Amino acid sequence: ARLPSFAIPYAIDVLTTGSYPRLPTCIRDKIIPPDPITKIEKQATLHQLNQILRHRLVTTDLPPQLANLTVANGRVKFRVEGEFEATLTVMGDDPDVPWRLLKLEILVEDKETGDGRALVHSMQISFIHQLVQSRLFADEKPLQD
Amino acid sequence: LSRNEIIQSYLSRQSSLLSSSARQLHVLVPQSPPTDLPGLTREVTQDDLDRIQASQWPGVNGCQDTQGNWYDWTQCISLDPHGDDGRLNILPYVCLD
Amino acid sequence: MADRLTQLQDAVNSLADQFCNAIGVLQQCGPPASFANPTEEYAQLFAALIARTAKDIDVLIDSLPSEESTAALQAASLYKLEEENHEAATCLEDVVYRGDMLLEKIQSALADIAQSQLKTR
Amino acid sequence: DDAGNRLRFQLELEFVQCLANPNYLNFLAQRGYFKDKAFVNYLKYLLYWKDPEYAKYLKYPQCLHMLELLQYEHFRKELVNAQCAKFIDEQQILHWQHYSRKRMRLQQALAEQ
Amino acid sequence: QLQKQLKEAEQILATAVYQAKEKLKSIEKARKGAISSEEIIKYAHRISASNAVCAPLTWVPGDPRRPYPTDLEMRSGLLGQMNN
Amino acid sequence: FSSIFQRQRVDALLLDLRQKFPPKF
Amino acid sequence: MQYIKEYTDENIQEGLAPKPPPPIKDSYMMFGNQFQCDDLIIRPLESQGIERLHPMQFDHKKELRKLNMSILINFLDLLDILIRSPGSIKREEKLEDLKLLFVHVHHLINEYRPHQARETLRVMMEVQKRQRLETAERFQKHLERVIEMIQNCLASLPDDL
Amino acid sequence: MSGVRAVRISIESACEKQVHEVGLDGTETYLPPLSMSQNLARLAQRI
Repeated sequence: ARLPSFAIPYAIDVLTTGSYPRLPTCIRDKIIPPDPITKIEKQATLHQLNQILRHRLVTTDLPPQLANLTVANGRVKFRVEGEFEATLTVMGDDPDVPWRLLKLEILVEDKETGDGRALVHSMQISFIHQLVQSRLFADEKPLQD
Repeated sequence: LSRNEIIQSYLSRQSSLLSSSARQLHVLVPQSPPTDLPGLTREVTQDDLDRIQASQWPGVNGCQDTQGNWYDWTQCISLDPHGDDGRLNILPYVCLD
Repeated sequence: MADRLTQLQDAVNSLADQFCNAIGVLQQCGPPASFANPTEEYAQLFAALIARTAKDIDVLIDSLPSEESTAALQAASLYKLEEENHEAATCLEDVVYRGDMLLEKIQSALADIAQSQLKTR
Repeated sequence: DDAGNRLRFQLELEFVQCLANPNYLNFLAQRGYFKDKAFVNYLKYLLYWKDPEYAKYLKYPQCLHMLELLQYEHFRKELVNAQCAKFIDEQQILHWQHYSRKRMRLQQALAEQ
Repeated sequence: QLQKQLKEAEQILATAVYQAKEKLKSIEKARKGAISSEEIIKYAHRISASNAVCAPLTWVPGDPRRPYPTDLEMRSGLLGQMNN
Repeated sequence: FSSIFQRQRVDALLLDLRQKFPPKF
Repeated sequence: MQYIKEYTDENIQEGLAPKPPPPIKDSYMMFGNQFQCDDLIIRPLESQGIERLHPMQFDHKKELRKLNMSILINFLDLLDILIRSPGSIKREEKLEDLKLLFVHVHHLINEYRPHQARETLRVMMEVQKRQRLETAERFQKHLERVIEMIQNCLASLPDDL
Repeated sequence: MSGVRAVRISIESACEKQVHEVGLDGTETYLPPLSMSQNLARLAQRI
């Protein structure tokens, strides 16, 4: 005979925005991988990463020799014009995250000694990628090393 | 149904008393001949809405009490209608979220 | 759940249950006759419980709302609250807009300082 | 067509509130109608229940959350395992006793002080 | 000494505008959906007359009622009967 | 249901890089 | 249990050949097993099915206290039945009688349930309004602090110059 | 009821505590603490 209480917040979650946040998210988290990152949020996070990268570069003793830097899209683009291209990027906060070595490239080229092919195979470039990533994880003044 | 025994009867006692429960009761409220839509029929005004928002209205915005303490709808009222140690605990009327 | 109303419903059902339990105990068990003491204790306890439940139901009834606050008083207050919620929304939007402009200005200034300091090198 | 629209309406609303069931979901997974893509076009079509004038009728609410969860398609390759369907059932029922546990906590917190 | 103090002011204002834009996002979602009050009350009655979204107060495991449709409502509906 | 055969010299240079700059975990 | 197969057969197509959603029904449906016709009252009245003891004065709290006391006094009169004449006809009436009383004690407090529902919306709105203003004030204080912070740092910089 | 006037409320849904996993025998684990810069770390990792 008695009529139980009307449970309005569930109905507010129905009729305003037609879904149900109220269920344990362990269903969706355990079964389904998370949603892929869209646009907008990408541009905002890249802009914040550009600002954090500027402020992290002005503190560290950057190599002042020929490394002209462009914060272009969260990637500092350390490029000496003669020989070498580096792209660096921090992951988290400003103080304590190390650097990631997103793309390393060697600009030195002669199309005759290297027999019409690249001077250095991607195997060796990836090896130097691991070595410089390790010496970044040594956490000295990193850019000089 | 067939048999009730000391221990089972005492189980019935503690379960019924834990479901259910110097005066410290609510202040009595009389009958109300002015009601707003049917009884007094106030044309929509403004004093009533300001009273329902800001002031203390003991039939509408809360439950008042002896010893003075005011309780609005989202709070739980602790009282003692008997002369015992057992306290009645009226749960909140609204339970926001 | 967890309302005064569900408490009052459970109190009324506990009253009906104490009625059926009181008769079923005090008729099933008794001292025979003469033309026991545990049964007398049971009767006293049952009477006390029924009285306490009645008092609690009365207190909860006193506690709920009156026959003032008719539905139109709720509805007009709801209308006024919708209007004031709109005004509070626009006010919050204005303060957020001023803060956003100030933040973009100080952000661009700090970026220019960083550009100059890196260009001096 | 009044009677056709009426039967389509009532049949579709019993289907989505039936689709709230994890056990009927495990039945549909094991009997394998999920791999048919007519069914995935149907489940894309059924998202008109999210409108307020159509969600006005859904007596069993959860169906809509699981309905979103069905559109993922990595989900429908899953749920053939009965262990994960039992897990979804345990989570639904353990969420369902929520306000009851809130009542127990509130009454004991009032009882101690 | 200009830079560090400008940075800490930037960070404090950034967290402030972030929490404010969170509340503004929630307000803007609430702006999208606006329903008459009696429709909310009626729908709350249909959702919780029988215990569909919130459990009955005295429930022990093995009780037949469930927050999903149930086997009997499925086998007795139009879906189970009228096609079979 | 390649390697251009000038990689011997590059590899010796890699070993000299390993020695002149060691990895650091 | 079954799956509507005719409409799912309809859905596999291209162009504009798929079907539209059905229109909204404003009359008797047959969901589940009950009818659930629309435009129903939330509290269906007591005059549809059982007697009604109480007039239209209906001041809920007084009649609830009256029904409490009537339940207790009819229990005492049922005890008088069991003392005096257990074979009477009246006990059947009495075992019906307080049943009707119990029905009314539920039927009045179910009439508090729409009101409670409406009232929780009201307090939610009030809390909603208050929280908005609190965040506004919180943010404005932060804004003020940031402004004066910038100011004093600007007040530092010509003192370096 | 009895033709009570309806007014257009627009209520913010309270999304403060989201239950992640409901434990057996009670004890829900409310996982999100709703941080700020860790959101940046999440979205920077996910890019």
